[PDB]
Amino acid sequence: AAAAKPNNLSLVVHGPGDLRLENYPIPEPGPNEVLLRMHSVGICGSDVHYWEYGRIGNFIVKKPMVLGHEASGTVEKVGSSVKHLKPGDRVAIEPGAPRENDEFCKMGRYNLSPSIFFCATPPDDGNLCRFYKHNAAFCYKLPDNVTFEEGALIEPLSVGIHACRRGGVTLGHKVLVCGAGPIGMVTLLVAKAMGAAQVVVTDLSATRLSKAKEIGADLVLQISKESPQEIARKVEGQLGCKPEVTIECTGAEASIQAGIYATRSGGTLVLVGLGSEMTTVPLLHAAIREVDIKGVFRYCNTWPVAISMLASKSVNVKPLVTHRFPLEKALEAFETFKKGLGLKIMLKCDPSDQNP
Amino acid sequence: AAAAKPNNLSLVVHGPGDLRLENYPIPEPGPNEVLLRMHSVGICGSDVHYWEYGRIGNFIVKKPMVLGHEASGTVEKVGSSVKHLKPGDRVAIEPGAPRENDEFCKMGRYNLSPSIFFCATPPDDGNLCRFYKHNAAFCYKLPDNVTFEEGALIEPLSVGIHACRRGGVTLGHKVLVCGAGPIGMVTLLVAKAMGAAQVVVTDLSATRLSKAKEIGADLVLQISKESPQEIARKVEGQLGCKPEVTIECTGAEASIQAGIYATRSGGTLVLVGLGSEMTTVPLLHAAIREVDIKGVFRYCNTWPVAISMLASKSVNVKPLVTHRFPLEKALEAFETFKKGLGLKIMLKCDPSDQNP
Amino acid sequence: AAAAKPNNLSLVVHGPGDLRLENYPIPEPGPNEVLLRMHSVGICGSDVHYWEYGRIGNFIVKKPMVLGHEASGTVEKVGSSVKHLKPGDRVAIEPGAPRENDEFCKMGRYNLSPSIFFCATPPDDGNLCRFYKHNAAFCYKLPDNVTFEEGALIEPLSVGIHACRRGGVTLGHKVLVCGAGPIGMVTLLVAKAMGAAQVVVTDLSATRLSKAKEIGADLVLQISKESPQEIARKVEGQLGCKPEVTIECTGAEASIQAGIYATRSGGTLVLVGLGSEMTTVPLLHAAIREVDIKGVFRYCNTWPVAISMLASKSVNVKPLVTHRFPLEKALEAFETFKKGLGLKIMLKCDPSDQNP
Amino acid sequence: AAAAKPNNLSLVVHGPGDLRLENYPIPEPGPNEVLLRMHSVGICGSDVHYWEYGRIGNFIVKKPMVLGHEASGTVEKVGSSVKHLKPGDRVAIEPGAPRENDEFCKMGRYNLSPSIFFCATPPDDGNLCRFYKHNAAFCYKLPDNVTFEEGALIEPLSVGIHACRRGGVTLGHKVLVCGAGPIGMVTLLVAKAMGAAQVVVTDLSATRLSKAKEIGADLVLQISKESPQEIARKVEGQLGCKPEVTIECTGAEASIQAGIYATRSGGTLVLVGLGSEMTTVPLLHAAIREVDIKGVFRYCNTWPVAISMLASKSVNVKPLVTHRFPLEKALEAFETFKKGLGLKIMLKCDPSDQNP
Ligand SMILES: [Zn+2]
Ligand SMILES: [Zn+2]
Ligand SMILES: [Zn+2]
Ligand SMILES: [Zn+2]
Repeated sequence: AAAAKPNNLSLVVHGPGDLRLENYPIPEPGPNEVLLRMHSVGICGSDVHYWEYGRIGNFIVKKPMVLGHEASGTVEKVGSSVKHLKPGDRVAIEPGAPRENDEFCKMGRYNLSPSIFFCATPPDDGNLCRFYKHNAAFCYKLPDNVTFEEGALIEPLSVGIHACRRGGVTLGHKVLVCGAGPIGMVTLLVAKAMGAAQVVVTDLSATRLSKAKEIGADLVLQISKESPQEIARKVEGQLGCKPEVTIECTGAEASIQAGIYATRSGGTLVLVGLGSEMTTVPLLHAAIREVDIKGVFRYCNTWPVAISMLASKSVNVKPLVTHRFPLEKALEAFETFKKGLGLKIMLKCDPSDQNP
Repeated sequence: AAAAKPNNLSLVVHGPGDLRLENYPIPEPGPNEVLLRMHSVGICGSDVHYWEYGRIGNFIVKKPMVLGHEASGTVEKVGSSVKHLKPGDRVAIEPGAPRENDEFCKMGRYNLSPSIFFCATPPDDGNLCRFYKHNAAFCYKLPDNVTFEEGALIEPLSVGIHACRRGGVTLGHKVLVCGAGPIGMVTLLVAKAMGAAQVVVTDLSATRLSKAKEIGADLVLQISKESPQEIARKVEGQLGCKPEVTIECTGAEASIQAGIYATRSGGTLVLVGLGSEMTTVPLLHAAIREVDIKGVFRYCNTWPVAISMLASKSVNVKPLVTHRFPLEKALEAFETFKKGLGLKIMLKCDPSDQNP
Repeated sequence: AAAAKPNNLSLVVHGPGDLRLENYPIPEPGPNEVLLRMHSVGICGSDVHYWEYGRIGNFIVKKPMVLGHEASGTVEKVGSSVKHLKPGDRVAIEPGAPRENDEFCKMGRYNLSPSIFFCATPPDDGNLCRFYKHNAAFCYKLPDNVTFEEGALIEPLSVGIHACRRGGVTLGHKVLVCGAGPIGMVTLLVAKAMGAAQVVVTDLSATRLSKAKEIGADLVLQISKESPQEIARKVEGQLGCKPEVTIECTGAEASIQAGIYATRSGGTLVLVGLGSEMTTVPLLHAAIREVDIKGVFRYCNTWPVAISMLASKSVNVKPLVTHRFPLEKALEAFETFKKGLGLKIMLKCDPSDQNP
Repeated sequence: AAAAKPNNLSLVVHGPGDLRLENYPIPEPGPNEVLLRMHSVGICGSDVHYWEYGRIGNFIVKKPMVLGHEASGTVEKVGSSVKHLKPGDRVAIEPGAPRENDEFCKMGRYNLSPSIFFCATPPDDGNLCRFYKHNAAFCYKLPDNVTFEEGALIEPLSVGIHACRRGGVTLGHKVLVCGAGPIGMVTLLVAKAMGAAQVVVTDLSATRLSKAKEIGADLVLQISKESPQEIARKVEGQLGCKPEVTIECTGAEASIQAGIYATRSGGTLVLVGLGSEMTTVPLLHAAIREVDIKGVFRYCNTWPVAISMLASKSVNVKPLVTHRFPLEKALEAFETFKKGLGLKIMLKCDPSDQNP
């Protein structure tokens, strides 16, 4: 008989609480695509949320969907039109690839393209599996001194890069980060790398703040039941001034309100967290002091920069990885994520190499 | 006996509903100030509001305050250090003058300076009187082909200039302006002067919209009881697309919500109207499509630009003046403003010249 | 016998002074391309230059090349993947279409993409012919109230739009335009549309300046043998101040030098003309007054905006068309261009419709 | 007899090669000025050049001028209107203080103000003396953990901050710095602090490059007689790509040419060095790839940011000081500067404290 064919075991969400490991066909790359032997894939709240509620806002799972969107792997095969990538190349994968060159792509903000393909956001299948095909322009070669897990960490790191950019974070800035979860952490890492003089991070958990301290947070503030004004007051009390930029990573109404009150006049409040459809905020306060309120939707043009920072050892994201499981233990990985302990959980999809 | 001294009759608000015409001492200009013989002064909701409620937000009249802040006049005397102005110069007066060169002034956003002096905003006396002294750097010479009233209109025009600038209005844009009151009208004139392809104005009053058409509105939409989503749909229906910029001039929650829904992704929603301390809005919607929410606080660096536009006949604000009264008929002018009929009302403070 | 097949008569440059009208095969559109029945094509110095010297700098004609790059036409057929365009649509054609989604395209500056395809720039064939295929994303639908010739004029107009953008031209600006040739003219049109208060245009020809006056130039200055300093002096003498932006459209060294001397501190000097490989300029002068020197290479993201301006009658480019010949009289059209009289010469490729 | 009066020994340049130490009257601070007891003052090519040639470009010493402009000191007395400073405050002095609030100051670019006062640039006296008065808004309080010498180093550091800002240096960038002199070194430190992934420094001296390595240069390239094109090739060869930003610090024509050839398309070439009045450069090359050429004139809005960076230990400029002499040994200090050996030389003006 013929030799055994390769498999494409995949982690699939069928509905709320219905997670399964099942085999999928092996993708065939189009002329401008590459087939990747998946290596490392980190998971975040969006994967867990789809698993728990089968949806996130209007993005709802209407049919079985493969999870995973923060990954790296090895090029297995390339399409006829691919020139910059060859079999064997280690690459980082940017999950958002435009389907059409609309005005948003031409102006340089492809992340806003309405018909964009995005891994693990229904109805687009993610990459928590063995073999995955992706647009070649959105697969970036990893330098030899950058690990697969670092390559996978580029996705969450890019959320922080995009956020700091939109906020205008720069040399000597005093930056406030609301939330010490993984989003706030990468945001902290980026702010410092961009030259922020002081970064103050707030959170409900003293443990998370302790970890924030470990990776660079200049100041931490544990929040309990203080009002938004009191929070802003305490923040300013610690800095000796008002932060020029605030990056809200919790999505909670009270925190958003605190950011408006805390941010220096002419500064920027970036909203990265996702909360309710409606939020009650002191717009009048913001307008009078020209505190801009800018939202963030994923990212654009961050991979090459993230790779340069990692290759030059300008940032250290490794401490963010707290657990790693082989793809086959995906369910245990998700149950672990739910326990709220840790920061970034990594899934190892390549049986031939389970290392970082 | 000696010759009669000049007088300095002033319109003063002593408290809610307490408006009086009384004589004030004649100001003496310091080294970097000039004394102006007031000529034309337009009034707006702010003056009228301080009269009715004795306050606007946290800005409250604690002692009698002279009203007026949109003016022009003639230089009567100059301080020992003034060199760009001499007696007889016709000038436009920018009401906001910084008291100290703090970081806001140095960075170029002096309007945000915390200790800024501003005419007719408690506790700073306005210029609805005969003689007024002001910082010479904030008094701009008017070209011969620009009238005193045009000079006075620079103040309200600058609100529109600052708003369109913050919104990023530029060549070819489709702009939505919520509110056809005087603020919306100047915003309309400025947007067109900046190259906007089409400006659509909304309002509750059919009469105000008709006037909007008269000065350049490409499209108008009268609003009754439609929902924010409906408003957004109607606007897009008329433009054939979503406007890149929305300038909200009413301050109403419903209108602000319509702006978020209507604005094109990656676009900007400018908040010029002043409403409630709190506003319930769909921030999530705005964040997902990166629709920025920028507030505005008066203006900075608009006088020279305004003068060049008027001097070159690039914009015409004359149609905005619907009534003019001599200073002595100030009460009648304020009663007229309440009638809600009309656009801009001008007060003439110089008895020797009541002309435009 | 079968019915007669359509022809694809094309204007081809074989070498210096070797211009021919010959039949080409009829292009077949790929999945993301459209086939256009060419209608109107304007010609400029680059077409004439390739004809005269068979090259422009390093861009050299190594094999017969079809000329033409400023055009519009009617969609004849669409590729399998085209959704936004159907047979019969009248469209404007943007000649520069990227071959790969490199970092320049992702950042929003696709014009800088190294491997970009560009009509009539060797070795890419242009569109002065009957049928031409082009990337569908770069073919824009023309509104009914916009003529084919206006659609073709979008290309040269876009040179002006891009130039004013890079220069930062905005409301109330005083702008200097060196050169009253067709480039300077569209630049003049754009500057005014963006809100420039005064535009001063210089040139060696009094006739060209007279035409500039006809289309909006606020001030004109005929240049003879004056030195760069004297030019700057005269320019400032006319404006009463220094222009915040200078757009050099001749490429001549002396003019570039005058622009540096004339431009206001902190302003911008945009280089649109093409001269020698080397230029001697007073960089020290520019640096001390922070006068930025920015080059321009064609354009990016201008078509939709140009179309909006034309459809709303915000700009009038029609006066630029001074002559029109059918494709078959292409040689006469080129000999006419060489006579230096006129501004824009239009070629009509569709025998069924030779109107504007 | 009465008590001995304090002295105000000053280092004065009377003409080419004529340097003297002589006593000056003690300044009396005006209402918005402060009198400083000078502590640390670093010197640079400008002071040394005024000494050797009695001029720099059009800036010429027409009467004896006190040298020095990179300093810090202690507040000895404050004007009747000063409120943010009191006797005893340790402060950093920003040498450039505007004499009038013109359009340049209002727009936020006060360094361009035509009538600005600037220490040690004829005809304005510098601060290499015992007592010096300055505008209070331009004297910044130093935190306790920042030394006087660090305060004095803010001046040269700000040249680098302004240069990197104008160049747009940001996260992940590959930056080329031409020249390893003190300007190139601070530029290097700032570029890294701003998040540049790799900074490559070029220079004629192998010794200066070794020092560059010591403070953070990722790569160094010694230049001998290669051509500009060759230099550009070598730089790219080492980076593996073209740098997005080039900061030219020598002022040499050949070097400026290399910068144009080396800089990535759409990138920026910042000219910090001062060379000849005229420079022959390949503008065409720069325009075709939209490589912007921006000059710089000192700085604006950098002191507060510099202080925050030093106070947070985000940058370390201490390694720049290679020698320190008391004011009285100024001649020896200037002779040492000519030796070309060393980086930054500090003069100690306060006899009661000669420490860093
Ligand atoms: Zn994620
Ligand atoms: Zn008003
Ligand atoms: Zn052309
Ligand atoms: Zn210096």
